[PDB]
Amino acid sequence: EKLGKLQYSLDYDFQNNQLLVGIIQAAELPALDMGGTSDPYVKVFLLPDKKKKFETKVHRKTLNPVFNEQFTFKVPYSELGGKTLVMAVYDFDRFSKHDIIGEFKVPMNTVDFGHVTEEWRDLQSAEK
Amino acid sequence: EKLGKLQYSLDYDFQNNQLLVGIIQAAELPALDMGGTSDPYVKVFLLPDKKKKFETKVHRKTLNPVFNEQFTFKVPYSELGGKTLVMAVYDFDRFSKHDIIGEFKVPMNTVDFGHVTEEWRDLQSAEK
Amino acid sequence: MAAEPLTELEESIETVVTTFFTFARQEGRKDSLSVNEFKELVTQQLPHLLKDVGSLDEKMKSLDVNQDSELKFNEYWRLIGELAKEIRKKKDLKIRXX
Amino acid sequence: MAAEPLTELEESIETVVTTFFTFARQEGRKDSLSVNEFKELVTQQLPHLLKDVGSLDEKMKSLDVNQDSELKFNEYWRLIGELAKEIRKKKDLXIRKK
Amino acid sequence: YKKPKLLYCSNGGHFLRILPDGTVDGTRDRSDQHIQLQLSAESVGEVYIKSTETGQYLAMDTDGLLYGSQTPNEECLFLERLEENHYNTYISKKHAEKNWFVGLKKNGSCKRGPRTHYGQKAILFLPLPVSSD
Amino acid sequence: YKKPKLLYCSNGGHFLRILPDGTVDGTRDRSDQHIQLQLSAESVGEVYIKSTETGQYLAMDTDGLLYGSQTPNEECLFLERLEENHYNTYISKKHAEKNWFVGLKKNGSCKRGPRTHYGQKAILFLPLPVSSD
Repeated sequence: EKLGKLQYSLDYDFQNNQLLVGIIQAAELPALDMGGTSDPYVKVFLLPDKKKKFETKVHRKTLNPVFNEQFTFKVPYSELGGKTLVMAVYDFDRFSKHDIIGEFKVPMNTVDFGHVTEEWRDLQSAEK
Repeated sequence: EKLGKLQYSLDYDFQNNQLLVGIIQAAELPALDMGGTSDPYVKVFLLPDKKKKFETKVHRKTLNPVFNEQFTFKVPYSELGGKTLVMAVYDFDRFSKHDIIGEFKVPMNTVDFGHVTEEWRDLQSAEK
Repeated sequence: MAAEPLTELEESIETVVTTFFTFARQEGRKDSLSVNEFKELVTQQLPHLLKDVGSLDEKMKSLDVNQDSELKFNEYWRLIGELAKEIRKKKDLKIRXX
Repeated sequence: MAAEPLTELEESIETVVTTFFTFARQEGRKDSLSVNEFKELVTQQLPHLLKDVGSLDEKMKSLDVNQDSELKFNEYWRLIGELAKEIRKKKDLXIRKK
Repeated sequence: YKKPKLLYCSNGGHFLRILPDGTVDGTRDRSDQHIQLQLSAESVGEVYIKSTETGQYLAMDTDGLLYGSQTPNEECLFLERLEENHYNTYISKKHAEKNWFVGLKKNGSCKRGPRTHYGQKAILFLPLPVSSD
Repeated sequence: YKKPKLLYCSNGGHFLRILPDGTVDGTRDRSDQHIQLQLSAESVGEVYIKSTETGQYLAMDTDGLLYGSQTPNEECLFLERLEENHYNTYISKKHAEKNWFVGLKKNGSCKRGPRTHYGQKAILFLPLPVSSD
């Protein structure tokens, strides 16, 4: 399963108790619409916790769009240990059944929020 | 440039002053004769020193022959430091101009003769 | 030591062969792609080259000369030609290309 | 002219083309294989895989078939095909067809 | 000392963390007791995966998707096989007919039945159970 | 301190050891003073490779094969170029017409002129000369 790559820089807030999921952009995304492109938008979801749901701005016909949306991981740093965040990129062809071109996730407990977690996250077409 | 791989175990003699180049065999040797096989024989040569020349037993139509020939590196251990040995595998098709399917070499000075130098040497097709 | 690197040509046939194999074994027989199996290749790892994720039937008929509804290894392999062609060719008539 | 960003499988088709490109830019013209570019390629990069470096001329004639003797940017490519099947297909092609 | 049998696959820190809910993921942690199952050979070659003292019992969804929580349905019966690659293999006899044998996604979760044949290496699990040696 | 200019290419301990004979190889040693050349920019962009205080002067054999000993023929004139990859590039203007720029084989020797294009990375040499900083 492959969804390309997504660059991001995640930082933590100890005042309001939220992690700042600042992604840069996604590169090399699968096509859905007829034309070799899609309307991929990242829908930030969470495990059982489910205490957060944000919809990014639809990116009409683009497999390498940039925007850098601000996702607020509503959950105390102390709680993050038991919360696995999941970033799924949803399409918005606007005709057929919008499919999940791909997604990515990481065990927050293993994400030592020392300062800022910046890295070139790999994207996978996990049909979940 | 690829010629396959050659396994060898080289030891040193401090009584007669010669290095024992005990090779095991060569694997994945290129073809030369019409069909799919060659008559590769390793011709042990030396740099300027040129104080040694041995011809192995021709191996008729074989790209993975075994024999384990004994090459006597005629040169004092103390002198080895300034002598780069070169092992070239020569073909013996017996019809066309015998070509050098490949060869390999290593800076003896960097070869710390602590006990025995055993390793899976990589073979390269030296167009020489 | 072990895990010796081969020639670039052995590398590249392997990487596509393993990918092929990770689709060939989906259903009955781990050599042949059946119809779904075949469509799964294009729809997943081929969104640009052959952006036609709807007329896979056309490709199938163009590929499976005997129309057994099995692209055997060598039959399937045809696609890789049309790919290796397209990357150069793509629409060298109108577009353009790039 | 040449390639900005590609994909995972596009790299591994590039790497072999890059071999092609640094062998065909020899006498004339990098866009076509010429016959002290071709023979040098078979004798160096395909001496083990293609166990017929002395009978290149036959392959050349079979490849070229417009017979302009520019092994063109897909005439040539066929060769990589023949090696690609060869690993599976020891000799067992035959065929004869006008 | 037959106890918490840890099992995972694919090179890289990732353990099968089972949850009563059913959504088991490859959590790369050993701090929270949720990555242990009671793996054992029930019948001649038939091994079962039940996270008794930590989670729940497994119950594959037609092999295609791997899950567990409600009941240890026959879907959870797998044939214990070993590969000469330092990995364990378990064939879901329940679907062996389709040559399907339990396969999980190290960075996704256990659910690759349509891809549980010879193609995905994730089928070669690496067990770290407390044997009785 | 303009002195022994060490130059080599391809990741891996290997230095260009020049010998009066001409057969220069990529010896991975720094004990014997035979891996230093007097690299300098003779003309505007034209750099020369002469192992004065250690070996001999270079004289490429039609670019195809790189050698040196007898005389520093024009073949030894190269254009100094730099690549954004922490490596130095030298274009053998003498054969630039054919798009050929000096290339050596870390585990073979300097002689890859018919393959000196955008394929063999060995063209990107890594210099370790004693500059005047």
